[PDB]
Amino acid sequence: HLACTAGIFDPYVPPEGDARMLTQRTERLRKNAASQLAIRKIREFDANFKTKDFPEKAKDIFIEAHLCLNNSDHDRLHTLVTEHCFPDMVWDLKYKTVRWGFVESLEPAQVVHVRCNMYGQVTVRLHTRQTLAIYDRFGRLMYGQEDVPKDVLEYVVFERHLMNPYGSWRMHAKIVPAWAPPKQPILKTLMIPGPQLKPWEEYE
Amino acid sequence: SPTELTEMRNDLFNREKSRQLSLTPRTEKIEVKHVGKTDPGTVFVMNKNISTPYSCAMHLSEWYCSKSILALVDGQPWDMYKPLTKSCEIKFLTFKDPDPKEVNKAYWRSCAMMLGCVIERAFKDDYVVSLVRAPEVPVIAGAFCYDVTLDKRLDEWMPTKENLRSFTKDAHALIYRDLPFETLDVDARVALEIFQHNKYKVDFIEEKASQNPERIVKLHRIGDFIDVSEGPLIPRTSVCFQYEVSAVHNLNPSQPNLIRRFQGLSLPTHLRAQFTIWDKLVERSRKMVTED
Amino acid sequence: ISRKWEKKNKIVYPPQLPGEPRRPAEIYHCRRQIKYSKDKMWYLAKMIRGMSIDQALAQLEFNDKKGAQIIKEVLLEAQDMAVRDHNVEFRSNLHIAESTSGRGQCLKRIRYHGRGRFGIMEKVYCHYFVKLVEGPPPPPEVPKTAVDHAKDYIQQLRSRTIIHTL
Amino acid sequence: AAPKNRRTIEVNRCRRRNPQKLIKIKNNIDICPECGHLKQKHVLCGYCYEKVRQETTKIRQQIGAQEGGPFRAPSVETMVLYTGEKPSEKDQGKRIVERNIKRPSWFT
Amino acid sequence: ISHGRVYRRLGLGPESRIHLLRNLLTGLVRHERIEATWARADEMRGYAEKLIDYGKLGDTNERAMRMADFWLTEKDLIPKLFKVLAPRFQGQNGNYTRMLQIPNRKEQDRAKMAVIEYKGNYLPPLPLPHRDSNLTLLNQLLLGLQQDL
Ligand SMILES: [Zn+2]
Repeated sequence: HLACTAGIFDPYVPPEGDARMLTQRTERLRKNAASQLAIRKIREFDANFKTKDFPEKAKDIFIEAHLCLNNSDHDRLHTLVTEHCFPDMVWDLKYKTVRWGFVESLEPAQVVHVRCNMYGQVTVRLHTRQTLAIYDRFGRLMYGQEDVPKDVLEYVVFERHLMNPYGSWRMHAKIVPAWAPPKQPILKTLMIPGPQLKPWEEYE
Repeated sequence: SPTELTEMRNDLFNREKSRQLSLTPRTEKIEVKHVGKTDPGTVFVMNKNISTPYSCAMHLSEWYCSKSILALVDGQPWDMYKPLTKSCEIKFLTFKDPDPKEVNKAYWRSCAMMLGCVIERAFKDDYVVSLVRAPEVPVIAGAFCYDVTLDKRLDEWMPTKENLRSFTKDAHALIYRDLPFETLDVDARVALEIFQHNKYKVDFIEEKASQNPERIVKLHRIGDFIDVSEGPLIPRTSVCFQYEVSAVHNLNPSQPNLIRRFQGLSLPTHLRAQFTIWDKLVERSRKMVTED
Repeated sequence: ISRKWEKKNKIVYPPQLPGEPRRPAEIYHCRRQIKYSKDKMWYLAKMIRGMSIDQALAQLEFNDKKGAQIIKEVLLEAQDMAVRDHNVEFRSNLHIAESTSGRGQCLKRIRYHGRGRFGIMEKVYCHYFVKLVEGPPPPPEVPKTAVDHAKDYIQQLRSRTIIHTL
Repeated sequence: AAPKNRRTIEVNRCRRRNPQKLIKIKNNIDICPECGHLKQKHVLCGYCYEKVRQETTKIRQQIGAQEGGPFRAPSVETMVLYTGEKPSEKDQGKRIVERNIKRPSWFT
Repeated sequence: ISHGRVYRRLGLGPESRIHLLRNLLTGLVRHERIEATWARADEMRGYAEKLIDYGKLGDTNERAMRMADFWLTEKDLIPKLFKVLAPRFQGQNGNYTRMLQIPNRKEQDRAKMAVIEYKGNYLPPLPLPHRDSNLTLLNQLLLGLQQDL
């Protein structure tokens, strides 16, 4: 049984300078031709789905999901996110302790584009400052700063199974814009191994 | 008192270190590819201005750390402990290289600097001793030479055989203490202040500043002792295994001050010598060495 | 059968506080089933105790015993996971904190003889335990000098208390 | 004659842990400059010797095919030539072995 | 009790030692490079050197022909000794054979291994040890002493 589908039905293309930017909201109205028919499909099963008010509900799930990581609330996190999202979030955090906090959001969240036997997928735009610090099994710090805020802009996709009566909005994936800055480097150092050769072979 | 000079000299060395550290914010990753003959092509991502060649040797194996005395960064000789600066190609130099002439000079310079440290602390604080310079002589000469100027009160004093043995004991204690060689590149203006009292050191600092376009000069510190260096020095004092103060020769035209050139020989742990061979080398190292 | 050595690798320490030194890494590795005598293997374990990772590996490469080859293989596996999973930066910065061998489940058979006699045949198996601590081997102990011995003897005499007296 | 009593582990432990019975460390370990691998001071390198021994078999395999029969050892001197190398006048009157590979750097 | 002994005890008897040495000598001549146990290789090194002298003596020598036939089971080698090995070593006065230590066999017996080869052969050069260069610091110090002397 699958309650989510990997990938995005229609990939929204973020425009450079959107962070600087009413305005963008009108662009959705201009682009409602592509998305409003999709919005109707979510509305048909729900009828309370509005692009203006959806981000608040989605934002709570996104923030809550990250909070579960601090407490390792795997059971809670499963409900918050779809099955596709969960493996990425927690697999690499095994035997690690992370302190995550949410600073005030820089800009209000707004729905960006939606494209759904029926899995409604809604793209949301979020810019928020957060704090991250990950430590080793021994407690040694390996990544992030305990009390320094980092401003991150990302687009988050939630997915709900419209057909199922029990279907609910769960985070499915995050769309990363190319203009987004690179992630912070790790504290530890890595080594790129040299070419491996047999005794007969010689270095080149 | 000489102790007062060391205290202030040490502070300026410490403050300069802090300024350079503060100058670099955060850890910047630099891709350094290994161009050394052995294990070529390995690329390490290291922290800029923090990571040193010794860290890379630790990454590979303990053999590299023990056998690596110097590093060739982009074809340039770098100290094993000098923090890296940028992405580059690194190769490790050992005492058994086919052409150790570059390696020999660094050992030659370090031994001369170590000898200078012994002279200043060998005498009692009552006496006044000023170091003039470390003459550069070829290894073929058979001894490394350090020039020092004594006070008029010592014009009639010459070291005896027991006194020479005492100097080796002080030098041997330094080797046993195993003090790593600190390295700082400092501008002439700050260096002149650090060595303002010793007029002879002032001119030597000026010469190095004159050669390079900037005023940056190479300063090396062994614990409290600090001195200028013509080039790269040994990472630690423990490298030397045999050490001897062969003889001291007083320069004839030494009216304003008594300029003495001290002769010594040293051998690294990697290259030990037979007792008979060492005795002959010491005998051959007791002859005045001129600069040609 | 007990496999607590593996569980020692699953221990997770609490997050280190700001006022705490960087915790040295500890790695426990073992091979539970080895067709080798524990007593014979112990000889190898005893010598390598306290030595560096590189020095122990170098000695094993030139060792004639079969167990030594097994020990080197065990050492290499432990080192690989240490960098892969325990965030070890420098491979050379490892030393042998502990090395010991234990008994393993054996097999029992009857040893026939040509003259109607029989014997007890056993297929011996053993376990091998090693703990690796990141960093160079600790400096060796310095034997006490004569002066140190005399000072303690005088100190011991002073420390003496009168027995069975008011 | 059988033991009069069981030998205590403590007595047994001392016997096996006596320095004479313990395994001794070796200080003759050396490095191979050619391969960068370990070797003993009185023992040759093996990583490079692996190339030499295998190359000998390859050269010998070429020799065996050329001879084509047992008891065919030539009465004249033999030489080995690799691709890109042409026989010289001095090579006249000598068995010539042709190797498809180029002249190895180590081999001269 | 091996004081004053000048002969190794190999094979199942003195005749076997000669036959085993004969087999080793025949194999070495055919291939010019053979790997064997150090003890056996050392014993056979002297025999190989003397054989080259017999080849140098000349083909017409009746004793050499008898010696060559006995030691070399394969008769195709007899022309080779007089026409290949002997001409090659004419300039040399000795030291025709080079014997070096090889890492011990990892065959559960840890036998001491050595390689014996004929010098001047066409086989690839063995990895011989190279002495330290005079450019080393210690040698340079000795060079200064030499110049002074
Ligand atoms: Zn090699």
